Parts: sequence; C-alpha cells; structure tokens
Amino acid sequence: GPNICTTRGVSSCQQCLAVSPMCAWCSDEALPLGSPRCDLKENLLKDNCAPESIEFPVSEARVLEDRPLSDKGSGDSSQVTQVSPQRIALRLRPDDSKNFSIQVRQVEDYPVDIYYLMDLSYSMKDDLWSIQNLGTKLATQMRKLTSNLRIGFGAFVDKPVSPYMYISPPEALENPCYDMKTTCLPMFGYKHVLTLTDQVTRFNEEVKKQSVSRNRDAPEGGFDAIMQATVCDEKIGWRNDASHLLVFTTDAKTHIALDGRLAGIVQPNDGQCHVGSDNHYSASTTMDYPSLGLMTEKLSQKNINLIFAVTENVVNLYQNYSELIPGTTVGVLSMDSSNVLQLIVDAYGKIRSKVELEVRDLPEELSLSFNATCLNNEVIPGLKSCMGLKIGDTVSFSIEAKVRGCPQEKEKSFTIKPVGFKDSLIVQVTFDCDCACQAQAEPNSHRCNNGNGTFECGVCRCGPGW
Amino acid sequence: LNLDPVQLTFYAGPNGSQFGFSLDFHKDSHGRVAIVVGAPRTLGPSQEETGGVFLCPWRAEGGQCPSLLFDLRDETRNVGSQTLQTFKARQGLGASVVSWSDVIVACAPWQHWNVLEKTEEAEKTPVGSCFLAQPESGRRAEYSPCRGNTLSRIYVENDFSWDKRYCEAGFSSVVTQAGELVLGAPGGYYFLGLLAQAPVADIFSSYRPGILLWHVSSQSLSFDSSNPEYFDGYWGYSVAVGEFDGDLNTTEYVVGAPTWSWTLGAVEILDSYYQRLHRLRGEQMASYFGHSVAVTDVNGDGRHDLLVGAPLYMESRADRKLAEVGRVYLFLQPRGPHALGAPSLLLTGTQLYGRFGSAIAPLGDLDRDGYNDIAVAAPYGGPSGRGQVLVFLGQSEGLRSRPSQVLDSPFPTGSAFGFSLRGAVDIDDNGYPDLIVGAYGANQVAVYRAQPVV
Amino acid sequence: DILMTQSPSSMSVSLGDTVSITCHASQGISSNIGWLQQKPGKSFMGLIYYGTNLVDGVPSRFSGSGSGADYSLTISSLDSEDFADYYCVQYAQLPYTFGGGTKLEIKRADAAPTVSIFPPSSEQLTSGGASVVCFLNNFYPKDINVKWKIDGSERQNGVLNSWTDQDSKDSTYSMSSTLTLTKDEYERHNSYTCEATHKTSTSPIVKSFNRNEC
Amino acid sequence: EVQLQQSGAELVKPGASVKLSCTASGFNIKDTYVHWVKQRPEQGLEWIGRIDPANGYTKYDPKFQGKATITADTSSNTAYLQLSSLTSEDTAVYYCVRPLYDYYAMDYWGQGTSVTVSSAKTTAPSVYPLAPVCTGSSVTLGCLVKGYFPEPVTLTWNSGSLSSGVHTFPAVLQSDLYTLSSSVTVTSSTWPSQSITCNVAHPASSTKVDKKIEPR
Ligand SMILES: *[C@@H]1O[C@H](CO)[C@@H](O[C@@H]2O[C@H](CO)[C@@H](O[C@@H]3O[C@H](CO[C@H]4O[C@H](CO)[C@@H](O)[C@H](O)[C@@H]4O)[C@@H](O)[C@H](O[C@H]4O[C@H](CO)[C@@H](O)[C@H](O)[C@@H]4O)[C@@H]3O)[C@H](O)[C@H]2NC(C)=O)[C@H](O)[C@H]1NC(C)=O
Ligand SMILES: N=C(N)c1ccc(C(=O)N[C@@H](Cc2ccc([N+](=O)[O-])cc2)C(=O)N2CCc3nn(CC(=O)O)cc3C2)cc1
Ligand SMILES: *[C@@H]1O[C@H](CO)[C@@H](O[C@@H]2O[C@H](CO)[C@@H](O)[C@H](O)[C@H]2NC(C)=O)[C@H](O)[C@H]1NC(C)=O
Ligand SMILES: *[C@@H]1O[C@H](CO)[C@@H](O)[C@H](O)[C@H]1NC(C)=O
Ligand SMILES: [Ca+2]
Ligand SMILES: [Ca+2]
Ligand SMILES: [Ca+2]
Ligand SMILES: [Ca+2]
Ligand SMILES: [Mn+2]
Ligand SMILES: [Mn+2]
Ligand SMILES: [Mn+2]
Repeated sequence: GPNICTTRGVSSCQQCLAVSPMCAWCSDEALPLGSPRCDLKENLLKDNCAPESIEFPVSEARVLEDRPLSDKGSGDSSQVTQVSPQRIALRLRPDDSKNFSIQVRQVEDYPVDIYYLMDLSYSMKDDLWSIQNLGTKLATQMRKLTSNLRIGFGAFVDKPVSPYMYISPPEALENPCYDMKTTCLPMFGYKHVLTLTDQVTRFNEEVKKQSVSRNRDAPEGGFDAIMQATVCDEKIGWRNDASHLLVFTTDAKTHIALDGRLAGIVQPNDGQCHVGSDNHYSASTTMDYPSLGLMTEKLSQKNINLIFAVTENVVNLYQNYSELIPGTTVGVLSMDSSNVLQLIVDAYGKIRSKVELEVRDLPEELSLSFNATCLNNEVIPGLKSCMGLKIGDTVSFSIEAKVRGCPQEKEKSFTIKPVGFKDSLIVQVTFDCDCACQAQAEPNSHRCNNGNGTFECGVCRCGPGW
Repeated sequence: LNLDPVQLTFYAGPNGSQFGFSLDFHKDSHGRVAIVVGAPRTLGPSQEETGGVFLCPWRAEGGQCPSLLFDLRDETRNVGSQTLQTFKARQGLGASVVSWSDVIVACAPWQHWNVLEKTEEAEKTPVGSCFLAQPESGRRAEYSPCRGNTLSRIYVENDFSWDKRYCEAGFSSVVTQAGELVLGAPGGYYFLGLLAQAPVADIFSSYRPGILLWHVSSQSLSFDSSNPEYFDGYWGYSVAVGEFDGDLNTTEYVVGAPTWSWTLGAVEILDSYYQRLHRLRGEQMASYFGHSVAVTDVNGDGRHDLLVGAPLYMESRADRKLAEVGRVYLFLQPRGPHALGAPSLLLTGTQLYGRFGSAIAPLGDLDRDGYNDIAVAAPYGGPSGRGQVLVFLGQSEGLRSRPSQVLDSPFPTGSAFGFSLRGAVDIDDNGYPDLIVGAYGANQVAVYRAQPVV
Repeated sequence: DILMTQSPSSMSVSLGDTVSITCHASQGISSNIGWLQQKPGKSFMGLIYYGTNLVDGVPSRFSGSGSGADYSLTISSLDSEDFADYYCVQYAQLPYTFGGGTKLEIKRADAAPTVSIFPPSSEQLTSGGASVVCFLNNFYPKDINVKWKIDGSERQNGVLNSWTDQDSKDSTYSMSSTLTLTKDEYERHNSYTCEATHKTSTSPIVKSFNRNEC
Repeated sequence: EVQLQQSGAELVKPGASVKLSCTASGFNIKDTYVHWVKQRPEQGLEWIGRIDPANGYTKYDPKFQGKATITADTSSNTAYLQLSSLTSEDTAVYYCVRPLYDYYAMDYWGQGTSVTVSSAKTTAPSVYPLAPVCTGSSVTLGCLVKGYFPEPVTLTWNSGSLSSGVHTFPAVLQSDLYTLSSSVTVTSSTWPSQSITCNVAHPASSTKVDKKIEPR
C-alpha cells in the first residue's frame, strides 16, 4: 500500500531520502512508468528492482578507538584510560537518530598535586606552628590513596599599599609589628615559596622558615593569590596528568573585584601570570583584585579544584562563594589549622565522588539525550551526571543523537568529556543525505528534453540555470 | 535615540593623567556651560602624581583645556604641642568632580594625613580632602572633615570606634540644590563608610589657609555602628540626592554600599539626618550592587525614581553556567508614603566582562517626548570589548527594555570608555540635552550632541 | 614655657591715629598667635587668630602681621571704642602664654594737679584712729609721685594710695593718698604735709596743715 | 549666637574649695575645646588648662597641677573649673574660652567669674567726713569709707543730686578690709552756704550711713 515515501511525490533520489529514514530509492532503468521509485526497500525488491540500484542508507554507530579502562592510574607515561570508548564513527541520514554509549571510571591510584595556599596575616601565626609537620603527615595519609604525590606552598596577605598597609613611621615599613613587642615580615601581596615536589621534607623545612605579616583591614587579598597560583602553570608546577588541588586557608573575609579602588587601583585583573624570578606577585599594587567570573574561567581552564578551608566564622561566606564558582569544595578549618590534614583528605574524596559529562563543539542541528547508570545498574533517564561515587567505581551513559534535517557540511566532529578528566570521547559524525548514483550523473543528457537536463539516478533533473 | 555619533567633540589631557576619570557640566555666573574634568594622576610640582582639574570651554572642535589651579604643596603646622601634616602625593585630585552654581568641588580621596606628638602619632592615613573653587573670582577653599588629632593609642583603647582616619572623603560627591555638599567616605569608621555634609557657603567662610584643623559647625556626619552587616561595606562608594519622602522641604540621600553584608551589596535612602527610609538589598554576592546610583523620574509622574548598577552581576545561562555581564535595576517610587517594592525592570548586559552598569547617567528628556531617559555604560562591552554606552528611553510604565541607541567607543582598547558619564545639560544651546563621556584610559573626553529626531 | 614680651605697656594717642602694638616671643611660633581686646570693666573679645585672620565681626581697621617670633597689631584710624587694653597670646606650644598687656589712653594737654589735704575727722579721732587724706585730682600725664612729710621728715609706712582711670570728660587722671596713724602717734607731732612731683613743675606742689592750729 | 555664660561671683574662705560653671548658649559644648584663663591686675593673664567635652581628656599648665581640676557634663551643656586649697593669691577673675574656627585658638570668652578668698567677716564701713583746713575760688570736700567687707559700696553726694565734679576712687584692701575715698569740688559760694552730705550704702551688712560735711 501507499505510504509517505510515495504519496509525497518526490523528484530525485536526494529528496526521497529526505522524506523519512525508511524511504529507499531505485535507480533501475527497467522500472514501470506508474511504479514509484521512492518506496520501502521491501516494496522495491517486491517490484523487481535490481538490488544494486537500491539506495537505502542506514544510520549506524561503530567504534574506532576502544581502549579498556585502566585498573590503576599509577605508573605509565599517562597511558591511563578513564573514558571508553575514546572515538566512534557516527552516520546519520536526515531527521534520523542513532544511539551510543560511554563509560567513565574514577581510576584508582591517580597522581595528585596539592598546592597549600595560606593566609599569612597576623591571626595565622598559630596556624603556621601547627603545620610544620604537615608535609610528612599528609604524605602518610595520601599514601593510602595515591603513589604519585606532589605538594607545594604559597602565601598571601594583602595588597602592600595604603590603606591596607601601615605606612608610618618609617620603622613600620620594615617591621609592621613595630608598635607591638614583636617583629613580623614586611607586607607582601602573594609570594610563591615551593614548587610542587614529591620531596615532602622540602615542605616542612620551607614552612618552618615562613612567618606572618600584618595589615590593617580584615578582608585579605587571597583571590589575587588564587589567580596567580592558577595561571602560573610553570612556576607552581601543575602536572598535566594529575588531580590539581588548591588548598586555600584563611580565617577572614576576602577582597573582591572593584575593592582595589580604595587604594587608587582601577585597572581590571588581566588574568595573566605576573610572578617573576623573585617569586612575588608584581602587579599587586597596580592591578585590581579578580572577579568571581574571571577566577572560574582560569580554574576551569587549568583543571584546578579550589578548596576553601576557612574558619567557622566565615564558612557561610565561602559556602556562598562556592555556589557561584562550580567545582569548589568547602571545609571547616580550625582556629589553628590543626584539622587541615583530615580536611584535605575529605575534600579529595568529595572531589572524586562525582562524574559530570560535558559536550564541546556540538553542531547546531544536533541534539543529545543522556542516561545515567550510577550505583548498581540503576538507569536514570534524562541525566548526564552521577554522585556519591568512590575511587575505582565505574559509571556508564547511554547517549542518542537526533539530527534536524540535513546540514550543509556533511562531516563534523564533537567531544564528550567528564568535568576535570583528561580523556574524552570524540564522535566523528557523517551526514549521509546524498545517493551514490549522484556521483555518476549525466549532465546535458540526450534523454532529458534534448540536452536541457541532467540524467542522474534514472531520472531527469533540470540543469543549472533552470 | 537622537544623539549624533558621527560628529563628536574630543577634549584631551596629558598622557597617563587619567584625564576624564570624572567630569561634570559647569555653568559660570552668566549661564555659559563648560566642562570640568578630573585627572587624578596629573603630575604636580615635584614631577610626582598629585592629580589635576581642567575647565574646558565649549568648542565644537574641542582640543586642550586650561587648568583649574589648586595648591599642591604639602603643609606642616606646629600648633598646640602637636605637628599636623598633609601629604598630597598620589592623592588623586580629580578622582571626583562636581559643579554647583558657579563653584567647582574637586576631591582627592587619597590625600594622606598624620599628627605627630613626641614619639606618638595618629598614623599616616588617607583621610581625603576636597578642593573648592569659584573660577571667575579666584576664591579657594578646602574641606576635609575626617582629619583628626587623636593619637593612635586612643583608637586601640576604644576598639577602633569612630575611626575616621581612613575616610577617603570625596571618593564620591554630590551637591543638593540648596547648596549642601555631600561627600561619600567609604573608608570611614574602619571601612564601614560614612557621609559628610556641610553647606558650601560655610566651607568658604570658615576656611583659612594653614589652619588644617578647623571647625565647621554647620556640618553633619553620619554615625558609626556595631552591626557586622556594615563591616567592610564601603558605605558611600556612590552617592546621590532626590525626593523620596513626599516632603519637598527635605532632601533625601541615596547611598551605595556595594560590599554590604559580606559583599551582598545594598543601597539605602536616608533623610538629611541619616535616618534610613529604605534599603535595597543586592541580588547576588560580589556583583557590586550599588557601585553606581542614579536618581531621575523616568515615567513622568513627577516622582523621582532610582537606578542601581551591579557591574559584576553573573547572569544564569545554559548548562548551569554563569557569565559576568553586569545588571541595572530600576525602582519606581510609589504614590505617596510607601516602600519601594521589587525592581520594575531588569537590564542585563551581553558582553562578557563588559561591566554593564558601571555608570548610570540621567539624560533628561533626550527625544523631547515628555519622559526622562538614562544612559548606561559598559566600559569593556561591545563585540570588541572596547566599551559601549546604551540609551534607554523612559515611558509611562518605566523604561524601555531595549536600547534606542548604542554608542561604540571611538577610542582604542583599554580606554574605559563610559567609566564616567554626565548628561541632562544642553551645552550647544540647541534645545536638546547632551552627553559627555569620559575615557581616562585614553586621557580624553568625548562630547555627544543631541539633534532633532530623525 | 614661651615668654611673650608685649610692648608698649601703654601709649597716649588721639583719634584717627595709626598705632602699632608689638609682641615678641622667646622662640619661633610661626603665626600661631592671637590678639585680644578688653574694654574698660568688661570681658574679652577676640580680634585676630593665626596671626592675620580677623575674627568674624571685627572691623577691617584691625590688622595683624608678623612671622617667626615677632608680630604686630595695627589699628588704622582709631575709634573712641578702641581705647582699651590689648593682649597677645601664643598657642604654638602648651601651656599657652599671654603678653604683658598694652593700654591705649587718650592724649591731651598737660595739666597740673589740684591738691587738697584733710586732717582727721572728729569722729575718727574719738575712736582711736587718725587718717590724713590728700587728694590729687585732674592732672595729665598719669605719672605722679606723692610724698608724705611729718614735721618735715618723710614717712613711708601706713600710706594707702588709689588712682582713677582716665576721666571720660576731660581725659585726666586723679589720685587719693591716705596716711593712717594711731590717735596717740598722731599727737606726738604737729606738721603734716603731702608733696606732689609732676612733670608740669620742676618744684613740687606742697600742701600742709598744723595740728591744733587752725 | 555663641555665648559663654559663667557662674556668679564667689566669696569663699582660704583652704576651702569652689567650683565655677561655664554653660554653653546657642551651641553644643561638645563641639570644641574649652579653656580656662586666670586674670590678675599684677600677674596678668595665665592659662590654666583645657578640656575636650566629647571625651573628658584634659591638659594643664603645671603651675596649677593640684588646685585646678577641669571637668564637663554634656548633659547640662556645661564645663566646670574646680579650685581647691584656696589662698589669697587665688583671688582673681576666671574666664572660660573656646575658639571660633581654628582648633587651637582663643576667640570666644565668657563674662568672667569673680573669686574673692578671705577670712574676713561681713563688716560695716566707718564713714568719716573730710572738711578742709582753716580761701580760693574752688573748694574741695571729701569722704572716707574705711574698714568694710565685702565689696562693693555705693557712694553719692546729696543722694545723687551732686554728681558732676566728683572723683570716687577705687577701693583698696587694707588688712582683709577694704577702704574707699571720694572727693567733690564746687565753688566757694556753694559751701558751707549749702549742705553737702556723703551718702554711703553697704548692702552686705545692710547699712546706709550719711555724714554731713561740717567746716572746722
Ligand atoms: C549565604 O547564603 C545564604 C543563602 O541565601 C544566606 O542565608 C540567607 O540569609 C538571608 C538574610 O539573612 C535570609 O533571608 C531571610 O529569610 C527569612 C525566611 O527564611 C525562611 O525560609 C528559609 C528557607 O530555607 C529557612 O532556611 C529559614 O530558616 C526561614 O524559615 C525571612 O524571615 C527574612 O525576612 C526578614 O528579613 C528581611 C531582611 O533580611 C526583611 O526584609 C523582612 O521584612 C523580614 O524582616 C529574610 O527574607 C535567607 O532566608 C537565608 N537563607 C538561608 C537558606 O538560610 C546567608 O546569609 C549567606 N551568608 C553570607 C555570609 O553571605
Ligand atoms: N563598628 C565599627 N565601625 C568597626 C568594625 C570593624 C572594625 C575592625 O575591623 N577592627 C579590626 C581591629 C584590628 C586591628 C589590627 C589588628 N592587628 O594588626 O592584629 C587586629 C585587629 C578587626 O577587628 N579586624 C579583624 C581581624 C584582623 N586581623 N588583622 C591582622 C592582619 O590580618 O594582618 C587585622 C584585622 C581586622 C572596627 C570598627
Ligand atoms: C534513556 O532511558 C529512557 C527510559 O528511562 C529511554 O526512553 C524510552 O526509550 C525507549 C527506547 O526503545 C522508547 O521506546 C520509550 O518510548 C522511551 N520513553 C519515553 C519516550 O518516555 C531513552 O530512550 C533512553 N535514552 C538513551 C540515549 O539511552
Ligand atoms: C542502542 O540501544 C539498544 C537498546 O537500548 C542497545 O541494545 C544498543 O547496544 C545501543 N547501541 C549501541 C551502539 O550500543
Ligand atoms: Ca524630601
Ligand atoms: Ca517616577
Ligand atoms: Ca525621553
Ligand atoms: Ca544640545
Ligand atoms: Mn588577616
Ligand atoms: Mn590563627
Ligand atoms: Mn586586609
């Protein structure tokens, strides 16, 4: 019986495929005049159409790279496979859809970088004392989770400029604590101290030589330090294949963008590295504090997991900042940083407990749908993320792509990647809208109105200019 | 809508002077409109940045401007067994300028001050100071209400109560039609922020050079607090005046506190005695709600309306992501004694990091349709990030949600085109209010003339 | 402390004159000085502050000047109300210190005094006392020296003097000298004299009486 | 208008104490500094001390450390000066001073509070007539007011009738008791042709004695 392929009354093989993914075309010469050429493939073979002349593309999905997931992240020159498959070939005809899957695993024994960024204003003096052994203490507990650990250290105070900085008497510039009965360091914005190294005793012996400074206003310039520790890849030393933890410890509020105007500073933050050979942030007194949006861009660009380790008096403050900066973790720090060790371990477990898919370079005509198989084989429709995971667990996502019409460019490629992961899945799409018989067309055919048309796929088409 | 973007007028200052950081229209005793421009990084006598003020006569060609001279020398007075010191290096004279009658008030928010008594001191801190000038007569006067003579030890004993040492008075400024100068000091009371008010005529009559510390009995400052919601709130970052209480004899104050309540930001409307009438709370933290405030009646009901800028607002976009664009809020004053409700209209920026809402200028009635209009700046907006100024026309229900005209920066990148704005003055005397736009990054000011509607 | 040496102690001048009062300090005070006025029998009025600034309400004929440790107060064209006292005061250092004071007096032609001596009253002598009064009324200038003589010999113990301010009418001065003795000591002698020394006469003006004799 | 209104004149005994007041009129006492100044005819003007009524902090000339104690109450808008262990040298006029514009100036002054320290009791005067000796065209009479306390005394001639041609000299302290004299001049044909009487009143002791001048 008649269907949508015949009742549409198409004019060519290309238009026949555009009607429905079920329509096929017969390019055979020996075909009755009344018998239509655009019908189901079953009906075409039923009407003695040559099987070679039948044009009927089928949407498929085959894998090109299918590395098995890694059991261990240790060893290798980062030959770890966190996503499977890594590349598939996708073929779609107009208005059709095809489905494919992707597996994501939080690999066990994955290398970890931890850069300890520490408020060193005067109220953190007792915090310095209780972390002198933190380097070796942290190595023992992280040894249970990873075999490739690297740790570093940096410190901040505030912008060394009035009114944040005491500028009288001249003695107060070399020693801000002059009016008390103690000595503290001259004021500094942010200074790098120790590049990410696996020699944990370098952390202890650097911390034992640090000391606090003193500024006037409770909000501090830690966001200046978060920016530099993020965009100075080579100086801090983030490894390409490792989880990047930035531990931000403070007990006070933080300065934000446009606060710098109270120090005559109006130039916006450029998001570039400005820490030179002296390991000090040189644009501290000429460039304003960064904004939350600019911090988020650089944190996501460098795959940095920011951790707000703040005291209870400002937890709600930084818990709210963390909601405006996705991927950020908050932990309650003691008044002397005595619990920062367990705070770091808890944050690291909280960081690798989630898998969230992200799409890049998806064409306009395509639309995706996702399913989550978290926990024990429990399907969750319309979801592209899982939570509550542990190290070594594996989740899977069933994906379907639906194309709208037929685009101009017949070959494109997009990417599926979990948030923070190194590996990804590359989907090479090919839009099969045309017919193979079009490649052997006859322009100026003498079968078609005395050379006024083109004979392709067993029919006559109006040539160029008509 | 009817501003001319083809034939502009350009004024310019020295290189690196940040000429155009602040601007205002100035009418002399005859009504001839000029343009006062602040350049907070102008070199002084010691080849050091002290700031400067320029008084530009109106010329369709523009060009260079003469200087409005002020005393840039540091002052020292040994009196009452004490030593009073003023420090004008990097004071930023011209970081804010404002004109009232035939008087110009230019302020140096970062002018420092210190009092030495034997081995003790009051700590060298930025109290700020404003310079006042009557150009035609040559009269000069200063106003620095946050200067004190209390030594550092006393502030520690009182837990830093009533500490005005870091006021930075003149950070923002405005003058009531009665002639009362109102200065915003966002560092007063240990960065809570305060407001300082004093009649202009009394500042002149009470001032004598060299005194440094003198009483202005008719002045009136705001009050300290113990409320942690005001801590580091920068009360007075932006200031404005209007009529919000129904009484036409009283003048109300509008104050911006962009970090109020742990960087939530707020704007408060007060009477002349600093008693709060309303408080507008911010919508998003660190958005700097209250960076700029503007007062004008946009819907033509005779009641002043309020506009608040939040240049760092992050708009919600697809896939649970945020994009910093900035946002402007419009509040319409309700009929009679009632509280300002929710915003009547939200205007959101489009360019990432554009800082839409960094400055809001009332234009008056631009197209002469009966409703006053406004201009909003995005100093790093536009498709090129060079900066944009957008015009929104008033209507019976408030403001149009879409701009009637967009001004692209004629300056190179980084000029901060739009960082300062000022309108509602007909400078060429053609019956249409015009717009002056500052761009301190390029040390220039562009004048847009309004033309009959096409 | 800072010594304030004001000069002159007094001056005789006329209306419309232009006069200058000076004030020297023991050290430099850099214009941290004020001038004061005290009209006869009344309180203080502020004239100048910080060396040159007029107090609100003060006429423009007053004018201050000086620097370092030397300053001046100048009155152009004196008015009748300007005849009063004037003090300088420094406030550069604590404690504040004042000057000695300058008195402006009306100038007029010299005038010899009118002397009159008075023996003790009958009422006083009956009570046990004895006072010999000697008035010296209406004279100019103010400088004058009285001298009591008992039996031709000077007496200095028991003299009580009193001077009036410059008279509002004739701008002269007057003086009252009173010698008080006991009734017994008064009758040991006879002659009683009060001599007056003035620049109007090289010879002293003398008036005297004799006890019992009349 | 700025007006400083001080307490009335005080009459006290040595070794006792007195507390002067200085009430602010037309302004708030808390605005500026408030100084205290002492005035004596010989010693001139002396600076006692100052106070900031906003906080109570004070400064003193070391010469007065002990006797003088400056305080202030912003409630009554008043500043006080207390003097203890009084002596005859404390007898002086005391002014409270505040500046106009300059923080450290001395521009506005109160009317001044008189203080008299003495152990003398309320004593009535002894009026004596002064008649000339046993000639010219002008005659001069007198009147001796001796041994009264405290001040003042009013003296007239013929009950205020004869007012012109008179010189009433200032009182003089004579061993804890004051002494005053007055002279009057007329023509020869007036006296003893017309009666001339010396009218004296001492309201402290409530006495109004009159002595007619009689020739010798
Ligand atoms: C970090 O971010 C959180 C989340 O926004 C902030 O917590 C909010 O704080 C504001 C102000 O402190 C709260 O606003 C107030 O809400 C009250 C109603 O809340 C009820 O419902 C919530 C829903 O979960 C319950 O949690 C809560 O217990 C209540 O049952 C109102 O009563 C308040 O109205 C009163 O105050 C306002 C001015 O604040 C007046 O205008 C009103 O007329 C009235 O007098 C007010 O609306 C908000 O509820 C809080 N949310 C939560 C979830 O706690 C933190 O403050 C913030 N911290 C920092 C440091 O920035
Ligand atoms: N109601 C008002 N108007 C009002 C509101 C707030 C304040 C105020 O904020 N006061 C400071 C006092 C103060 C000063 C110096 C020091 N210090 O040097 O140790 C420690 C504390 C304050 O409490 N701070 C919080 C903690 C702190 N630690 N630090 C040292 C560093 O971080 O360098 C600096 C701070 C700032 C005042 C008044
Ligand atoms: C994700 O799972 C949902 C079910 O929770 C799928 O939705 C159904 O898919 C079947 C496929 O044969 C259809 O027959 C049903 O009609 C769908 N249910 C509806 C539309 O309500 C969905 O297809 C899955 N997607 C992927 C990509 O696996
Ligand atoms: C598409 O879905 C079906 C049923 O859900 C499944 O059997 C098939 O494996 C999926 N396609 C691919 C390529 O995995
Ligand atoms: Ca009003
Ligand atoms: Ca309105
Ligand atoms: Ca309009
Ligand atoms: Ca115009
Ligand atoms: Mn701190
Ligand atoms: Mn601590
Ligand atoms: Mn700080």
